[PDB]
Amino acid sequence: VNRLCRMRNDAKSDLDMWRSILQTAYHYAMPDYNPFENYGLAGFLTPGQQYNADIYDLTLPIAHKRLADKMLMNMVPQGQQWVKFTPGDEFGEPGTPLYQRALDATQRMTDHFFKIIDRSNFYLAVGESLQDVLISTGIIAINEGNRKRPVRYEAVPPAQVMFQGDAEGQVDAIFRDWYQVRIENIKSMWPKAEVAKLNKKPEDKVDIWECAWIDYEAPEKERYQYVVMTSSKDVLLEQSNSSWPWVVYRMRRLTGEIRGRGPSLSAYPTAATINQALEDELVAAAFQANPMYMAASDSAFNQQTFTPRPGSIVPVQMVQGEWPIKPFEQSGNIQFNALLVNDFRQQINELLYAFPLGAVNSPTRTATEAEIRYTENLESFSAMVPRLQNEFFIPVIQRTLWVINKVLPETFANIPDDIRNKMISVDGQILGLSFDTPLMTAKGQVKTAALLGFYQAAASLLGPEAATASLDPVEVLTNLADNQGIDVRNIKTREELEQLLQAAGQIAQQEAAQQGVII
Amino acid sequence: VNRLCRMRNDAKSDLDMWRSILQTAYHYAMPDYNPFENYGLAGFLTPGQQYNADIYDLTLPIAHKRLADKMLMNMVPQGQQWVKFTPGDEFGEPGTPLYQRALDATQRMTDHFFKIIDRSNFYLAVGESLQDVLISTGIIAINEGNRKRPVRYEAVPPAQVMFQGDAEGQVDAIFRDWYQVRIENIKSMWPKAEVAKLNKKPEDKVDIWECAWIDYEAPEKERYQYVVMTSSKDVLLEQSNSSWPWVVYRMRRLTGEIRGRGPSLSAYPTAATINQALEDELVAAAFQANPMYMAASDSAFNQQTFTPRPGSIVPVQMVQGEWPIKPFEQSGNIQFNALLVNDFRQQINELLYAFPLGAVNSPTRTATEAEIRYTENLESFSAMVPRLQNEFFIPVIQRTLWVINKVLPETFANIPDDIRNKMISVDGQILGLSFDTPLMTAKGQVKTAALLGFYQAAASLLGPEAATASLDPVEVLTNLADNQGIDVRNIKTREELEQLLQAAGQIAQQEAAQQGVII
Amino acid sequence: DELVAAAFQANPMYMAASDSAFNQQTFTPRPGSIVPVQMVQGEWPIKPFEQSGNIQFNALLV
Repeated sequence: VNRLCRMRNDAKSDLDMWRSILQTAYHYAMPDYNPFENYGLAGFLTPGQQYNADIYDLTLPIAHKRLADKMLMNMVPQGQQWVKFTPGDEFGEPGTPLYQRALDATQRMTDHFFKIIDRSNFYLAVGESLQDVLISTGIIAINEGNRKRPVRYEAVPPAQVMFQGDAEGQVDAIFRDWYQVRIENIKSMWPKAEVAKLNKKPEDKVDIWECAWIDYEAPEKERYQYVVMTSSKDVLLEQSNSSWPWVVYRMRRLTGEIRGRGPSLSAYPTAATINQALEDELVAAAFQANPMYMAASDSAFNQQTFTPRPGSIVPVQMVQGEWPIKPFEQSGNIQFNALLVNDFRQQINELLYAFPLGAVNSPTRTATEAEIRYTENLESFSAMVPRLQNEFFIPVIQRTLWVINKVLPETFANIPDDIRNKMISVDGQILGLSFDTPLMTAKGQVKTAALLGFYQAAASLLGPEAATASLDPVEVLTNLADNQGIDVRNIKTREELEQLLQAAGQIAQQEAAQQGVII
Repeated sequence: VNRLCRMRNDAKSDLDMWRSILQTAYHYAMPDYNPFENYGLAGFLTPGQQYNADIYDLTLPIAHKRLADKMLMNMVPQGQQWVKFTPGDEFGEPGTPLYQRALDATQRMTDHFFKIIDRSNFYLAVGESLQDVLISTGIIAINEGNRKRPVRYEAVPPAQVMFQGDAEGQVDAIFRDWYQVRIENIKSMWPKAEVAKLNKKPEDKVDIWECAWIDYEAPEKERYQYVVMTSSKDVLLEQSNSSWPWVVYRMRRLTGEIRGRGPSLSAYPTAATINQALEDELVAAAFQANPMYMAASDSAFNQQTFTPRPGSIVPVQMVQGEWPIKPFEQSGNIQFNALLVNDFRQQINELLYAFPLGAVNSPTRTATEAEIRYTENLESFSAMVPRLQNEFFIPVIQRTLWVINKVLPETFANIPDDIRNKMISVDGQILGLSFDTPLMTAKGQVKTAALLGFYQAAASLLGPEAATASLDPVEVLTNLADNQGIDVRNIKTREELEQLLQAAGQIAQQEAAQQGVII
Repeated sequence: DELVAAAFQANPMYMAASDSAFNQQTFTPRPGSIVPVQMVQGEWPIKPFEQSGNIQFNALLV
């Protein structure tokens, strides 16, 4: 426990050193959803507070939101099967009869896995965490539920978590703060917590510390030490599991830091300059755009009897002493200010892969400078994204299967415990993963296209009935099905195909025998 | 009751903290439909008041209404089947004969479910709640009716409900205030209320509190406590069901707050500047656009005999004392004001996915510079919406089925109570859901396209009669029907298909035997 | 350099003998407003801050 507090205090000091830059970056990118506001209290103490009044320019907030939405649709397209379970290395080479039966089972698992995820709040939680990772770091908590909602997802605010990192930059200890949680609420989030020892009514509030760390001198099943306690060091729950609830995202990382640095953090100094420029324009327009006058005194005409009517004569003291009344002097270089603002806006847009051809008031471009500029923006965006698939979503899938095992133990029943742990931990031994996103097309269309290209050349030189004869039809059928990602149940097994092939051989032997030809 | 008053007073304090920003945000977005006006009473005290006289710029109100309308047609397109009931996990893997009979029943349930919804005020209530969620929070009440109108929907004004939140931001207590309800009205809304004990004539008005909260230490069927009482603490109804009437919507949420923050809330500071700029232009135009004159006195000409006809001579004292009569001096920079207004208008439009090509008098560009910008806005809109499907409408469907069971108990008759409750709760155990919206096309067309692509490759290498022979036709037919979302009754059952296939084999044997070939 | 220049070349600024040429605390920026201004102080009238430089030159090298 004393060691826990030393780790928590060290992780708390790191967060304090990040507060200044992260609060500023969030302010210019997501002013209304800034979790670092009010020194991390956000809306806990004073809800309904105004935050975005001094954000005059919305270029960065708009581009930041659209980039996060775009990443969500291209990485985990909702209503699509963007990941597949495949047989692991223990089942041998693909295409064998034994591998085919395992492939059928993993296709069933993939269908059931997505039915669970599609009815959860997975996409709501991922979308919020992606907006966090564009600035520094996203955190997703995956927790057990009940038979009605087996899996609960949540985007943990970055201002309420603290980290300890290992030498390689990976996270090996997480501390999450819960502010003023009711006692009755504690039992629902942590069913096995010991709340009786606190001796409090089921409406009192208490601060909760949810701690976890990697125990290096422990076996795999005890690797993650999990503790729930109060701010007065009253331990409510202690556990040791093979995983912890959280997954931590970084797009890019400066060495020696655990929290990342995303493109929206690179943009905020530019946003700060733009907002200052627009604020000056609003101040200037009040006395430069409006008709105003200079005189010795404002009594040059009577404001109360002033009559703004067509044809009206206004009594005016046209000269007062030495000075006549004149229009307020025009000053400044309005165009200069709205040349820097436009230039800096486009840098933000290019930095965040947004608005490939300017704003609405942009110069005209034909099908030449618009199609190319569109594909230039699209190609660069599609180059950044796919490398983040394994970092972001493989740990999420592994933790989801672990939760499903805990909440629905029947799903992994009648299985030896040794292979059950390997199966739940999707590592490629017994169960593997294969992502299918709009960026990484299929990897199997290439194999099929090469096979079709070979046949066209072969049939051009030797004709059909010779190119087809120089083929292993059972192997070709099985490989075409795997290349296309087809359901195994839709095609006959290898043994059925071999029996069919042998029968076709006898049919041709009898057919040829009736024409005097012996094969 | 003493605990109820503490909970309600806490929830009221949160609402009072939100009143200032929400009344301001509703003013610039929906000035005529602001529920926070007159300290929440709105039109209950004084109907027919003017609210929008000081809204000079309609950019935000137009974009706000169009976005809410656009979300309605893309999430729940009226006159279409935007959700389907499917068999739950208890029925096993899809495609089996037992699953196929459950699928026929759920398809019948879907048709009947939409007949009830299509004749109710569902779409009217959802459309109004979507306008509320674009600012902070939408609330929909789903109440029991009679056999003529089984389900009643209502968009609850956000200024008349109060919330208590759990530690994860979910609502776990709702308090709705009813202002000056007649006694005869109480019995129609809550049929089993004890109105007789009040000893009042059926025309007196009484304030009503409609309270509900989650009882954490209670079983599933008693989880939601529901109390109706008067403002003088006179309990009229007490219940404990498995659900409560309301569903609460948030698009985005700042941590620590229960009410959300939507894009229209992010836009109102910009709208405030635009409105202030336009008000100045209106003030300026009255004495800058109109022809006015400055002189020592308005007696420079006789206004009563002034004759404005062509060729007329007007007697004018062209000089009075030292000062001649001259046009009222022009001042200001009109173009400056109409450069900020247009710039801020487009930011509002981009923030709310409205008017990709700008206003009517826009700098028109070529076709491609317009088609690309149109697809930029459509793609960004189609990314935000789908993640809100489960948050908004799954609880609505579950509560609708609960009301249907209560009002029409014969619909779930001859069903064991254990499975009846699991069926009413559409949680994926016995009954699941599947959405079909213009944003998520089918998820089954991908499976069919892969199957068709595999067959084209197989028939290219091996020809027809060989690609077809290497198929499980019964499985193919059943999976094609499921992928297309087709009605099960339109196709023969698996046993009928297998009998047909067996007969087709016998036909082939006899026809081959007549040619001297034995299969 | 452009950012430094814009703060006093793009914004409307004025030169005078003293910043007491008008009262910043009671300055009223509304349409039709008359601002009391000491239009000449001693020998020097109040005038817009003098424009200088060649903005186009800088945004030709960049």
